[PDB]
Amino acid sequence: SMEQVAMELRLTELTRLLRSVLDQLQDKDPARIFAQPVSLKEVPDYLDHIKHPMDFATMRKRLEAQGYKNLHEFEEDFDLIIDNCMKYNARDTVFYRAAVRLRDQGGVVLRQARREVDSIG
Repeated sequence: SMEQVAMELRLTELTRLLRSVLDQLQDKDPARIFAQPVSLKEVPDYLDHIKHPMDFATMRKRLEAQGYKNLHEFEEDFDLIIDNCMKYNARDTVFYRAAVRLRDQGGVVLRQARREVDSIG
């Protein structure tokens, strides 16, 4: 139908906006602490601690499958990256500290993305 196509065009354009959002958020992690999944070879007990692992590569796979239906779903995954790190790692660690900086700096980017999504429908 013509409606299913129009909807698909909306999803494509959302995917295009979320791709730029993801690139901006990831620049706020220059150390690449959050780039890839925590290795279960190197942290074999991780899943005993963290029930819903997340990272930027896993978000990118979902994004390219147009697996994000709205910005809320995308923010949920970003928030998991931060919140998982801040639980697993102690406050006095480079990992925790990197999450805090990503959270603070990403908030700016996400604040305007929410407006661009409401604005452009």
